[PDB]
Amino acid sequence: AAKIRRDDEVIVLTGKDKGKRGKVKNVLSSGKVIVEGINLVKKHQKPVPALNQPGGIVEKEAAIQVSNVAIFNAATGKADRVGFRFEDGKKVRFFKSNSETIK
Amino acid sequence: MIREERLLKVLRAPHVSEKASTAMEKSNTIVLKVAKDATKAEIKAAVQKLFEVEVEVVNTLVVKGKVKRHGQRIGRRSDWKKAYVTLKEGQNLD
Amino acid sequence: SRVCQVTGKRPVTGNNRSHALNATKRRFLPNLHSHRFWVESEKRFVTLRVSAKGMRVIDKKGIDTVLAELRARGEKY
Amino acid sequence: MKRTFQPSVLKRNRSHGFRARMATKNGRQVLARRRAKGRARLTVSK
Amino acid sequence: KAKELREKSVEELNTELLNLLREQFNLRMQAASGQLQQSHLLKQVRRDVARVKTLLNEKAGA
RNA sequence: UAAGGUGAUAUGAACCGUUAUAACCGGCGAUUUCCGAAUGGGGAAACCCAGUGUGUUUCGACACACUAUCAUUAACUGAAUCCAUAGGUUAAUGAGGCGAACCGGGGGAACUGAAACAUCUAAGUACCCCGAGGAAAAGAAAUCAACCGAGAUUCCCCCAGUAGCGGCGAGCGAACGGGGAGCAGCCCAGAGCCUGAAUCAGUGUGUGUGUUAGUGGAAGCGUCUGGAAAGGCGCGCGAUACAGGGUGACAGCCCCGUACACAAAAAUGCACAUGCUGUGAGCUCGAUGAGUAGGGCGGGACACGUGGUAUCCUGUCUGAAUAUGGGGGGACCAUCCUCCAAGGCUAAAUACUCCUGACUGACCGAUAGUGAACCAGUACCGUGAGGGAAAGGCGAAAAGAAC
RNA sequence: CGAAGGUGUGCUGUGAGGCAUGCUGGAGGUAUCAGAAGUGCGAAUGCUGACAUAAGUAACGAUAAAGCGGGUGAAAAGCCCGCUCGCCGGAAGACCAAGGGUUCCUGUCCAACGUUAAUCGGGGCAGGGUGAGUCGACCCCUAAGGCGAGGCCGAAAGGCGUAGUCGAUGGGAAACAGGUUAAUAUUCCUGUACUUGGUGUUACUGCGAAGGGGGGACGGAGAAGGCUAUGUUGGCCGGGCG
RNA sequence: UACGGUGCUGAAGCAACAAAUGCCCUGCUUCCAGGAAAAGCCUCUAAGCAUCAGGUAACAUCAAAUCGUACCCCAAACCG
Ligand SMILES: [Mg+2]
Ligand SMILES: [Mg+2]
Ligand SMILES: [Mg+2]
Ligand SMILES: [Mg+2]
Ligand SMILES: [Mg+2]
Ligand SMILES: [Mg+2]
Ligand SMILES: [Mg+2]
Ligand SMILES: [Mg+2]
Ligand SMILES: [Mg+2]
Ligand SMILES: [Mg+2]
Ligand SMILES: [Mg+2]
Ligand SMILES: [Mg+2]
Ligand SMILES: [Mg+2]
Ligand SMILES: [Mg+2]
Ligand SMILES: [Mg+2]
Ligand SMILES: [Mg+2]
Ligand SMILES: [Mg+2]
Ligand SMILES: [Mg+2]
Ligand SMILES: [Mg+2]
Ligand SMILES: [Mg+2]
Ligand SMILES: [Mg+2]
Ligand SMILES: [Mg+2]
Ligand SMILES: [Mg+2]
Ligand SMILES: [Mg+2]
Ligand SMILES: [Mg+2]
Ligand SMILES: [Mg+2]
Ligand SMILES: [Mg+2]
Ligand SMILES: [Mg+2]
Ligand SMILES: [Mg+2]
Ligand SMILES: [Mg+2]
Ligand SMILES: [Mg+2]
Ligand SMILES: [Mg+2]
Ligand SMILES: [Mg+2]
Ligand SMILES: [Mg+2]
Ligand SMILES: [Mg+2]
Ligand SMILES: [Mg+2]
Ligand SMILES: [Mg+2]
Ligand SMILES: [Mg+2]
Ligand SMILES: [Mg+2]
Ligand SMILES: [Mg+2]
Ligand SMILES: [Mg+2]
Ligand SMILES: [Mg+2]
Ligand SMILES: [Mg+2]
Ligand SMILES: [Mg+2]
Ligand SMILES: [Mg+2]
Ligand SMILES: [Mg+2]
Ligand SMILES: [Mg+2]
Ligand SMILES: [Mg+2]
Ligand SMILES: [Mg+2]
Ligand SMILES: [Mg+2]
Ligand SMILES: [Mg+2]
Ligand SMILES: [Mg+2]
Ligand SMILES: [Mg+2]
Ligand SMILES: [Mg+2]
Ligand SMILES: [Mg+2]
Ligand SMILES: [Mg+2]
Ligand SMILES: [Mg+2]
Ligand SMILES: [Mg+2]
Ligand SMILES: [Mg+2]
Ligand SMILES: [Mg+2]
Ligand SMILES: [Mg+2]
Ligand SMILES: [Mg+2]
Ligand SMILES: [Mg+2]
Ligand SMILES: [Mg+2]
Ligand SMILES: [Mg+2]
Ligand SMILES: [Mg+2]
Repeated sequence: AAKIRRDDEVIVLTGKDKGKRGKVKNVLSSGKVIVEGINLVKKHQKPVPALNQPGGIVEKEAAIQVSNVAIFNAATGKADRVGFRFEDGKKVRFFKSNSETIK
Repeated sequence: MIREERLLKVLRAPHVSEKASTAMEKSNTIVLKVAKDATKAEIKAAVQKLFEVEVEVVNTLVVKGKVKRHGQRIGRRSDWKKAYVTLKEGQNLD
Repeated sequence: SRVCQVTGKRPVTGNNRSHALNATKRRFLPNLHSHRFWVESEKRFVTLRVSAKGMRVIDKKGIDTVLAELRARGEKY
Repeated sequence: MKRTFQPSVLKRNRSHGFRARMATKNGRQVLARRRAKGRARLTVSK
Repeated sequence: KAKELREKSVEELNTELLNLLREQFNLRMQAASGQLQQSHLLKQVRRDVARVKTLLNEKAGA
């Protein structure tokens, strides 16, 4: 009964990237998602001789709260909250605006 | 006759060591880590079947586990059993 | 154990009271005696550690009545 | 000087060990107190 | 494999159980050295021995 | 139930899964080493050593089952000793051990108070011991009352700090009666007559109601400040949902929930219903609990310390009547009233919380609150019983500082 | 657009106090009028924590003793190697039991630990190491003693004890020499033995116990005699001619 | 020659004397204070067994498990 899932396209509601969009890359068990290309941090990656990493300032994506994102409704061009209904005996997601089934 | 199911659970691992390399080339003796409740007859029956090699004698000893400290928490490794298995002459094993 | 087998008497506890009413705890032992009772039906003697009150009971009820009670109580004799 | 603790494992286990506690009634009450307190080492016995 | 092994006899499960345990031995000596580089096979065989041992107690004595 | 998983420190590795046996949750199962009542014998717990039987053997040996003690019953056996009995051997069933408090019983202090102290008090308290149940205990008048009557037991409020008890000191302290909670009565001491008739127990089934996973669950944007908006200022919207929590600062409308609406393949509680098994129901005529009541002596219990002391219990010695009879009505007697001991059973109101769920607090906020917010009954101390700590907070996010 | 708290300043009240504000702090605080208190600390040889003081003072644990060269190293009085010196030698050497439990060996590290430094260590970290038919235990046997079916006794708990069953510190089969590992050896290897059980043939034929007997099986002191361990000297062999 | 070592080769290997608190000796002598137990081991028969079982004798074969074994141990490792 998770509203935001893996291949979903979301928009960001709060934080330093209020308004940007992206695809969720993975959702974490702690109630966080990593959305592709948004919450960028610059990690000072320490070199390891074994494992062959040269070590640099790697810029990568940090997790963000699921509460901070909503599924982008590409029809209206906005964010919509997600409801659940049963269609053909199968639980599907739909947008709370305009009642259209999320696919 | 030792049952065939138990003989697969007797042997744990070969033990690599400087002493193990010496005993293999001089006295022609392999060094095995065995199960703790395994006796000498169970090891001799297992090596003669699972490795297909002729065992002359098996000497065993129990290795007491060391006491280590991970961080600041004390801990103790497991007691394990060690077997010097002397193969008969001409026999060879990897 | 100081227990009459017939009547079930038992050492109870009380007080020695002095003239100045000083109370020290004492015991009241029952007047137990081991006695061989002739059972006429079974034609043998049965020893019972019995008080003198219980010997008055055996003289009144009869040894057959009392040994019925001791088996119904579940007591060896 | 000769101090008051002269150890002997045989005498340690016959006097304070597990089966010496379980033998008598009061020793069984000792193990019930240590379980109620929640001791890691319930007796002397290794 | 609970559906597949259930459609076997007592002697076939006993044959299969003896073939799993040889594989468990052969993985363990391989993992004793640094040769085994698929660590999940130790868990898969160990789970599959448990499925065979489960069905033997069902078909026999139950 | 699911798109994500392979518990935590704790990354990584190798993998699994994405429409359904990946994982996860619940029900019933399976496995369940060794020690421990430990139960085959032993033992310095987690070890040592067997016996018997049925199986396997590549004859080297393996695997499995059983074997404690006691009680009861049954079978068989069986002395001195003829029968017999004791004893013996099997078999079956049961018990054993643990656990916080509450309960009943067997034992039972002292410090203390008395401004000392011995009677007394503390107090049938602490403690020890035994036994039991979800409650136990008590319980269906040989009870009160006062010439009117009440109608088993237990509990609460009164009566009343009264009447009394007491080195008449310190203290101890009712009952009758009244108001409530709760209410229920029965059976054997025995025969018949009618025969399965009441009720209860056990075991099924069926139905309802729970419990043990779950499902749906409303409605917000703009702008300003700011690292970040849930804040400010606008403008809306939901509400049988403004309980609560989380989200980068304070969110009804972002998230999780909440109100409300539902949901169980399987197991199970409780109700009913009913089947079966066992149990007797009703009527009549009887019968009506003896080493007992009472007494002497010594103690104990009753608020009642032997006092003028009734009543209750019994260690000891005695010892009735027995319904035309007996017990009680606070020495005792008479009259009158009331009741029927020496056989039993019984729900409710009552007591408690190791434990589970939900919620609450003019309760605490890390020297507090549990000893313990943290790998705490740990470290440590002690031969041992036993004693017993200290120690919370980077940030919104490790972006935990490449070079 | 900066709460509590912290730290200043200014002002104000008769006092306990109050108000405003700078800085720090970075998220709570709370008028008024009522209500309730774990409501105010300098003392209790108070309790807990932190920090002073004496004071960079006493001391640095046997008066068996050191000196130098070389090495390693960031650094050497202390480590390693070498040559001298000194000390023990019925121990300050060697082997165990008891007890401890990895302190053993090797690599690596020097923060803490070591009464100084430390490259060193019984310190940290990682790896390695304990091999048995004969050693020891287990086991067979019992002592003192413990437990103890029944039993006897006791308010309960329990006490004592028979048959039994435990319990060594004593009784009971057998392995030595040489070699070897960084670390084990009567355990490994080489050589040469030994003991007790199984089964199996062959010859032989009174076997049989929970019973009977023998043996095991026993003190103190003293006296010699015979030896050996071991030592000294000679011989012998090898080296030496200062 | 990793200066630690490792490999190879190898003479003589006798006698006398002294000599224990060790061994014969669990002896011997002597004294009074009068000096464990049980099994292994040896032997005797009881019921039993009757040409079978068992007994010892030789030979062959098999078995001898399990646990301990490092290190200090008059000490820097044990009790202080
Ligand atoms: Mg060998
Ligand atoms: Mg060994
Ligand atoms: Mg008194
Ligand atoms: Mg992980
Ligand atoms: Mg046992
Ligand atoms: Mg036992
Ligand atoms: Mg035994
Ligand atoms: Mg007193
Ligand atoms: Mg007083
Ligand atoms: Mg009751
Ligand atoms: Mg009337
Ligand atoms: Mg839901
Ligand atoms: Mg919702
Ligand atoms: Mg949010
Ligand atoms: Mg903030
Ligand atoms: Mg009667
Ligand atoms: Mg009557
Ligand atoms: Mg009376
Ligand atoms: Mg009377
Ligand atoms: Mg009287
Ligand atoms: Mg009297
Ligand atoms: Mg009387
Ligand atoms: Mg009655
Ligand atoms: Mg605290
Ligand atoms: Mg604090
Ligand atoms: Mg504390
Ligand atoms: Mg200790
Ligand atoms: Mg500021
Ligand atoms: Mg506050
Ligand atoms: Mg301030
Ligand atoms: Mg401030
Ligand atoms: Mg807050
Ligand atoms: Mg205060
Ligand atoms: Mg202060
Ligand atoms: Mg003061
Ligand atoms: Mg003070
Ligand atoms: Mg000081
Ligand atoms: Mg100073
Ligand atoms: Mg000075
Ligand atoms: Mg000075
Ligand atoms: Mg000085
Ligand atoms: Mg000095
Ligand atoms: Mg130098
Ligand atoms: Mg020096
Ligand atoms: Mg030197
Ligand atoms: Mg260490
Ligand atoms: Mg060392
Ligand atoms: Mg080192
Ligand atoms: Mg330094
Ligand atoms: Mg230092
Ligand atoms: Mg070290
Ligand atoms: Mg030996
Ligand atoms: Mg004895
Ligand atoms: Mg007994
Ligand atoms: Mg005894
Ligand atoms: Mg014995
Ligand atoms: Mg010994
Ligand atoms: Mg011995
Ligand atoms: Mg050594
Ligand atoms: Mg004899
Ligand atoms: Mg002598
Ligand atoms: Mg000589
Ligand atoms: Mg010269
Ligand atoms: Mg050694
Ligand atoms: Mg020494
Ligand atoms: Mg010393």
